[PDB]
Amino acid sequence: TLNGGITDMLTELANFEKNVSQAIHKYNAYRKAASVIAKYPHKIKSGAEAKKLPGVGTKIAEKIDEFLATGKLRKLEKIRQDDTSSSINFLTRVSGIGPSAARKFVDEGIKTLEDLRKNEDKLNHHQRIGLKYFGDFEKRIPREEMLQMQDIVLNEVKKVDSEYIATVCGSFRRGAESSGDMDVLLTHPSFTSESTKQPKLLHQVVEQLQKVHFITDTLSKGETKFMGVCQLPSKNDEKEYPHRRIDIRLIPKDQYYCGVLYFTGSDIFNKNMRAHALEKGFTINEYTIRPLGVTGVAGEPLPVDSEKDIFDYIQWKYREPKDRSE
DNA sequence: CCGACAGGCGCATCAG
DNA sequence: CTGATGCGCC
DNA sequence: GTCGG
Ligand SMILES: Cc1cn([C@H]2C[C@H](O)[C@@H](COP(=O)(O)OP(=O)(O)OP(=O)(O)O)O2)c(=O)[nH]c1=O
Ligand SMILES: [Ca+2]
Ligand SMILES: [Ca+2]
Ligand SMILES: [Ca+2]
Ligand SMILES: [Ca+2]
Ligand SMILES: [Ca+2]
Repeated sequence: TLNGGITDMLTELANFEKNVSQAIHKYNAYRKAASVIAKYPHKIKSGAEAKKLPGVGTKIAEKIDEFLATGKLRKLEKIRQDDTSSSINFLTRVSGIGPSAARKFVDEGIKTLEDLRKNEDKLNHHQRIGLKYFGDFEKRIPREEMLQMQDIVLNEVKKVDSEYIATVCGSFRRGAESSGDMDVLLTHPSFTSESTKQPKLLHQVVEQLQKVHFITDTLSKGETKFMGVCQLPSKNDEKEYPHRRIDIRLIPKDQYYCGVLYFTGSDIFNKNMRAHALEKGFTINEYTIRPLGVTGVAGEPLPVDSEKDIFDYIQWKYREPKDRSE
């Protein structure tokens, strides 16, 4: 809210660049400026003042002056009138339609939800499901429901095997009062970086959640990652709960801390933290943190005993999950 | 002034 | 069929 | 679009 007009404008420009221009680095640079501006605890009074922040440059600062003097941005006002742009942006809101497929559909005359519904034969499976649940998936999930979903998944996981650990991550672990979707990190002692002693580890969890009707559809599913759809049970004479997006990630149990750091996010925080690690001569993924030698070649995995360890290597003070938001 | 911009899973498709 | 590439997603 | 070497 504090600089909400500025950060909205930048986010809309970041969406344009991603969805229409297909310029991912301009997308990320707009999101970086938005983010830095959103954490800045003063009402921004001029572009030159925003320019002082990291990630705000000449061009964003010029935009901020226009937005502050007039309350709008001519560049955006054009984009909002351009039918093609608006159509491509709209279509990418369906889960599974990205910038490329949206452009392709729009060239073929497919411009509306109505158009999508009467051409589902042209959609892959993921897209079919994102169309079927189009409105449900743009709804947020109150924490109260996240808590009941957590209770279902943890209990069903335990029925399959008491040694599974399932932790709910993303915005939920960051303490948010609502979440866009559910993210579940899964470990079992039989799957470590050194061996897989049991097959089907994730499949069995998925099967059990389909059996009790919690999971209702599958978008994609391999050996370590499941992306699908789930729904809380509703009681007599009640409206059904919306269908929700669910992601489950099986991580080797000895790499839990790298895994949970990745899966807690936010996405921007991970980009920032991983970019900072490179500046310090490390690389971080969801499995490990490793030094970067002269070559640019990644060395051997550093011992990691906690989340804070990872922060220590790159000389950052610990941030608790709830301070990793925005 | 200009490389580099986080890192990787699953899926669809293309060349051979 | 394998292996490489890019899309869409987290 | 931005920035540090
Ligand atoms: C989208 C995205 C997510 N992630 C990681 C960090 C996120 O917290 C988690 C992704 O799940 P998301 O559910 O996309 O993110 P979220 O839980 O933070 O936000 P929301 O409340 O809207 O659901 O995975 C990345 O590392 N990079 C990315 O680009
Ligand atoms: Ca700056
Ligand atoms: Ca989409
Ligand atoms: Ca989420
Ligand atoms: Ca998710
Ligand atoms: Ca139903």
